[PDB]
Amino acid sequence: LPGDFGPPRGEPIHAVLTSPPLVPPPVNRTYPAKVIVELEVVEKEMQISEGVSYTFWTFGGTVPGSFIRVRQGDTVEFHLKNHPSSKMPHNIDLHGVTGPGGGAASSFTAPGHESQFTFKALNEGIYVYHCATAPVGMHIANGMYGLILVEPPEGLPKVDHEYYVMQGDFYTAGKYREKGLQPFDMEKAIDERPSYVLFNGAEGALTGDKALHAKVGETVRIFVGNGGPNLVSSFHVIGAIFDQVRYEGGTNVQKNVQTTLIPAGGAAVVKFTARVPGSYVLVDHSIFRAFNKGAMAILKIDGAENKLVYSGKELDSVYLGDRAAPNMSAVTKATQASVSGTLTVQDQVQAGRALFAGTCSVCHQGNGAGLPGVFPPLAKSDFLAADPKRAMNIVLHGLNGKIKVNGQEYDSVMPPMTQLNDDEVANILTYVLNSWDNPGGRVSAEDVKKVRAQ
Amino acid sequence: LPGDFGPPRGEPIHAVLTSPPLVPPPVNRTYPAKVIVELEVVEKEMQISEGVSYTFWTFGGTVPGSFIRVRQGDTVEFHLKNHPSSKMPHNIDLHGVTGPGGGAASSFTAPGHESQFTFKALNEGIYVYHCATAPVGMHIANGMYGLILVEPPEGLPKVDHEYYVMQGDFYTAGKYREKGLQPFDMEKAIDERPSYVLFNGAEGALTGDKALHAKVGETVRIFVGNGGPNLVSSFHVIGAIFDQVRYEGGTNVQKNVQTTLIPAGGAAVVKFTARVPGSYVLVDHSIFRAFNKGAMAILKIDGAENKLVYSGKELDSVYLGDRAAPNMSAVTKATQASVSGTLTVQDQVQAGRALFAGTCSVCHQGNGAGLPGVFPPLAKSDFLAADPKRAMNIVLHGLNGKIKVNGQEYDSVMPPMTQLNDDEVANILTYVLNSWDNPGGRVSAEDVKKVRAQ
Amino acid sequence: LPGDFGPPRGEPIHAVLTSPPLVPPPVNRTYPAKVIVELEVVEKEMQISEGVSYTFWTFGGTVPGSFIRVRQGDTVEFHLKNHPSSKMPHNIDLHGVTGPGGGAASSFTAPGHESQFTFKALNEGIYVYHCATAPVGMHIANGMYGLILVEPPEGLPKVDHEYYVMQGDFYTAGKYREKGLQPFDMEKAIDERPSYVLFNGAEGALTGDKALHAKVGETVRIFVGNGGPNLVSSFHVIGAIFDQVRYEGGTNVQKNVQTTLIPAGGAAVVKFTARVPGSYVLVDHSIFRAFNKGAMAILKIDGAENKLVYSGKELDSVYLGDRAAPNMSAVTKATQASVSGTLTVQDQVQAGRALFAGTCSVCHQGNGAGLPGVFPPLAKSDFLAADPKRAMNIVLHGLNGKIKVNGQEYDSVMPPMTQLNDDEVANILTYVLNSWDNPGGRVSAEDVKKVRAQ
Ligand code: HEC
Ligand code: HEC
Ligand code: HEC
Ligand SMILES: [Cu+2]
Ligand SMILES: [Cu+2]
Ligand SMILES: [Cu+2]
Ligand SMILES: [Cu+2]
Ligand SMILES: [Cu+2]
Ligand SMILES: [Cu+2]
Repeated sequence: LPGDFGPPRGEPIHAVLTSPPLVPPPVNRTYPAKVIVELEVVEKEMQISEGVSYTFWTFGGTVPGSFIRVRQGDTVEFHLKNHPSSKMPHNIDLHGVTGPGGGAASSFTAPGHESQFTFKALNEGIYVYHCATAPVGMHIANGMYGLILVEPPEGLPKVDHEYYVMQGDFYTAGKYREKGLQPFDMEKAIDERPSYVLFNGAEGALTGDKALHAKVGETVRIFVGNGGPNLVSSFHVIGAIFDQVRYEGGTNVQKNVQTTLIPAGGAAVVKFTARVPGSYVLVDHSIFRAFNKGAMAILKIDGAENKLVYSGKELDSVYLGDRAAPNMSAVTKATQASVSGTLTVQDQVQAGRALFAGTCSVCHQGNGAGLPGVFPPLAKSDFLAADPKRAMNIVLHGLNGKIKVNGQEYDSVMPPMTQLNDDEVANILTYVLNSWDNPGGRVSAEDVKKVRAQ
Repeated sequence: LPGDFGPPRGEPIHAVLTSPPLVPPPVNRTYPAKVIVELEVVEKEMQISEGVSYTFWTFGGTVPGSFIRVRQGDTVEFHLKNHPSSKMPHNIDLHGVTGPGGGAASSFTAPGHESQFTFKALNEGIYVYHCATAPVGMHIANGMYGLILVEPPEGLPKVDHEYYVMQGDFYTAGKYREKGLQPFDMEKAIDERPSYVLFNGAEGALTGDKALHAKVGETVRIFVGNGGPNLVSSFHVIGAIFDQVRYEGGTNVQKNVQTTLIPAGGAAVVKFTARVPGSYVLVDHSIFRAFNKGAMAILKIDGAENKLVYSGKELDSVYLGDRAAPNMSAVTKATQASVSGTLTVQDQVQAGRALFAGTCSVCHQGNGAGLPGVFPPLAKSDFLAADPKRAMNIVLHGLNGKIKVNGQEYDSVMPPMTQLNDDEVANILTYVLNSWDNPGGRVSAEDVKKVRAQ
Repeated sequence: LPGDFGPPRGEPIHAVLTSPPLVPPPVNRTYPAKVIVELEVVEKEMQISEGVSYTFWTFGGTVPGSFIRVRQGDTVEFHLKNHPSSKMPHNIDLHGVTGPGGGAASSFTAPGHESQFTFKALNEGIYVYHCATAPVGMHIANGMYGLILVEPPEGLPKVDHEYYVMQGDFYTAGKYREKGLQPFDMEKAIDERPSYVLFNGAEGALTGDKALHAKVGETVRIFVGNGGPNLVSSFHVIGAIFDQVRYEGGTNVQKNVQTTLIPAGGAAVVKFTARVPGSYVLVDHSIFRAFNKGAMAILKIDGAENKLVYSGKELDSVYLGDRAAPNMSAVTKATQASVSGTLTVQDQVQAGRALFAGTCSVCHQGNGAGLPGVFPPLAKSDFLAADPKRAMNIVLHGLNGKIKVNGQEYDSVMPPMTQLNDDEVANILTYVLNSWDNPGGRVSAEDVKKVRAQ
């Protein structure tokens, strides 16, 4: 058999697991060991997007689940616990395990119970693990996946940083960015029609103030999973290249590629060398996932510009949209205040400010000035002030034809923005009305609901 | 040109073709030959799932079609016959053929006719063949695909077993597991929204008593096709690894991977070494295909356990669901009896027993005992007996909130199971009512139809 | 850094860009240069299919955009202009650029404006470029993508021909082949449900009289892009093999494969050696794209047959359908005449002739003779003449059961053809009625609309 390094030696090792996007330290060991892994399933509500809650089923309290790191040749004694608060039974299938179900039939664990099984890690590589409890797709869709690294005996080459990034497709009853506690939607799941496609379990999980970091000159290794359940990632780094891409424990290593296909249930190790500063975007380049469903993550590089290599600027909201900013916490706060019945004008303003970035600013500018004769102003806009209901219709349904704004004719096309939810339209317009010497007041979600229905 | 081994020598060889999942013997030949291939198209109803018929269009009476095995450098005289019973014309495009359409324009064959053409096999590799008759997608969707192996001159390395597995996506007017003769659905096909995703033309074609077999220590080569028409397979082996994966006749060979992407119309040769006993599941790891649409196949390994490698158990219905059992023939029988107007209580009981496995047993247990205070019992259930109509609503629409069953409170969540068809709900509940000291009687498909409509 | 060939030398070079499917000449240079690239965005209506207009957003007036060819180590001074007629702002992200957004944040260009930025081409390879302006998916869906080649310092090996082919998925409000100016459909785009899947921006862009050409014995290199936005191509050549496939600037080169997966946003260089004459079809082998949505392109090889390699015939309409013929200009003309209110019987006849090929001829024959007792005749058909409205119903809804046509019984199945648009049914039936001694007259689109509604 592969991994024939003899019986376990030394002392038993209690594995230290990490939460995304961090990775345990290299094992730094020259002998096979008995490694005890303890992982606890927790079912819990978390925010999948601002003001959007979802009941996740997790390994270790996170999506993806805790990262496990062992050495090829190790004997792993795997303990799965199911927290007493759980409603469902759970189990585990670790890719890389040699044995039926990857552990599944010996890890069935009812709420409040524990199971264990032992396996030898014969297979070096990066591997997905996931729940294997019928209906398996529901469990995976609810977040039950993570990565296990089985190191080669000599260890991986040293790098400056190691990170943990895992894609998933998610299925809510409601549409993208519809607020509230969103149930799992089996119909969308069977159809492979996700409402969100995310890295690390949430919109913005790895953007803004949650970005990954490194410095010019440093090397970064990313362990990249695709939990699925259903999608295949056209995994890509914007503005950079991967030095190496290696799938699972494969012998083949691809070098110097920017775009690489990760199967559902697959995993890869990628390596990046930081060359010039700025934000490097990890995406699924099936582009509507990246830019319409949440599938964007950032590696932000600090250091000196090199004008011989790249003369240009850091990213902003034209490309990154509303994820250029550190966070969109104002949206969470406004949503909470709506639930509580305490939504103020300022709550709406600050939420709308966050959402305006990209969504409106690309054309109207971050200061609402537009560009005279090309994009009309929202700042001190006579046309806006004249008819706030018309403005709700414009956002929902677009606008074309000749108009006059602040004394100048425009004859262009504003696309419809019907995918915005009622609260989003309301908040954005309340922001605009309360900025730039506009007349104030507010637009409510109910106001927008009525226009959308007419 | 490649394959430049000179003119055909020896005697003409009449190729012996095999039906899935078997493969012809290695050619075991050191000279190029003239090989005569005879393949007959047959249109016929077969069961795509238990009690679900479909009009397949086949090469050689099977889906996938008969396997063809030749040597690089051979001259192949290909004869296509179209059975007199056919309604459609058919033809063939063999990947690996050097010439327009892979043979298509010289193989147009009306019902009751024969065509022939000759090609040299310049290209070693495993290759899909398929029908090439407008509308091509309809013909492929109806089952018209198979594999041709063109061996390298020296032959492939010897292995203990060779098998033939081919994925396809299928488009029925009815939903998954809706009984009856199901028409092809062009709308679903254009949308790439299959109702079934299968290996070898049927649910359960390679599970249970139809599993592939080998023994601990043996090597298994699988010729894996993806007929499509539309899907790309995240092809994966649960609980094992592929020693090698080689696509078509490519020079590159990947080694030691578990998950590998097979294009629509693609084919690969994979190699597996049996290490420990049990069931190894071939899936499309776009998971709802594998676990909700039929895309699972089994390689069952017999031999001694090795507790140093894997301490755990063989798979059961928690992972494999209703495909853990040898077969689900009771469902076929009950469906037939419904058609005939002779459906008995026992017919329903036995069908429901088959369907209960996984679908209900994961939580309620195979003996209906549940787990006290966590999953309520179906065995001798006062709550079930009290209101059989309520039980139909529970299966369709789920249940949550505090309930009392057999003297104990439960406060959990049973997900809706609305994807079950009326007959399935009826049969499952009739099974439950006639087991475990429950009160007997029956639930009909019409009963369930009425609840579903209310 | 890679590409460390020193400062730019010689004279600044103004890059000569080419329109698809042509490629600039090899750079044929041994020193790094400063290369000035000028690319202008143009928004314009073009025909996506005959009689189907679409507002494309283009780099250089074409879909895909102009091809850019530079050498690894070059300093590229990139100038993006946005034509004054544009309504939207645009920018660019070039894969292969080392820097945030691949250029995006330094190329924001309002209508009537110009931007520039400079980058060093560190990375050899073939790379997609595309617009990076929110909503990015809308911009890409409207055609804003192309290829840039960064040659290795020594140049690529010489070949006889180089071509430029780029796949895209498109989202119209109307169905496939519905005539008129078709808006972009955001809902279909988010759902990844394209109405068209095309090479080079239009149905038939690379078929018939627009095919790519080479001769027996010649080598052809194709730079193959996948602009997406969303689909992954099962990219395949019918009746041939790729000598080599190399993705982006990857070190790995696959040899001797026929089917290869191109990620959304990916690109590859493929090499083909012409062996025998005829038409070789480039497809996305997710087959309904190729045969139902437009994803077919042709490389036509001229030269001597070699019966030792392939005895058979060139492709015709059985496989290629209505794209076997040089063009379908009659459809464009009939559509225009409908708009103008001048549609004649002959306009309809000639359009219907074009559409009949494949769609009807596969069974009824190009001369309408059918095959006695198997496919009934359309030529001098008593059954057709007897009831033209019945014939509209047959096309839309199919026909089965015993019928008598010209004295002979048929008992077969004609599938429904409901995906045909009203004008298409009308034109096809008007063609049939005005051919083969049929009674003449005409069927209108309004006639068909009424039957479809009943
Ligand atoms: C560029 C693609 C745009 C984006 C994104 C948004 N708007 Fe827009 N808007 C745009 C144009 C070209 C026009 C004029 C259309 C015409 O017929 O010529 C408009 C117009 C408006 C208006 C009315 C005029 C005014 O007061 O300036 C409003 C109120 C407006 N737009 C609001 C708005 C908001 C809130 C947006 C984000 C949700 C938004 N626009 C996006 C172009 C573009
Ligand atoms: C775990 C995910 C479950 C599966 C799968 C099925 N059932 Fe279930 N069921 C489950 C729970 C947690 C509960 C109680 C819900 C609550 O409010 O606390 C139930 C309840 C029932 C009942 C009613 C109570 C009883 O008689 O025990 C019935 C009749 C029932 N379940 C039937 C049933 C059948 C037939 C299933 C397969 C089709 C099935 N259940 C699946 C949990 C789970
Ligand atoms: C093979 C798959 C077919 C294609 C493609 C088309 N038709 Fe057809 N057609 C076919 C059959 C087998 C039959 C007879 C059905 C039966 O019940 O036995 C028919 C019949 C017709 C008819 C009526 C009979 C006649 O006049 O010959 C018409 C008018 C007809 N078909 C027209 C038609 C046209 C216009 C098509 C392209 C749009 C077309 N058919 C395609 C088989 C097939
Ligand atoms: Cu689980
Ligand atoms: Cu798995
Ligand atoms: Cu056929
Ligand atoms: Cu094919
Ligand atoms: Cu643009
Ligand atoms: Cu890109």
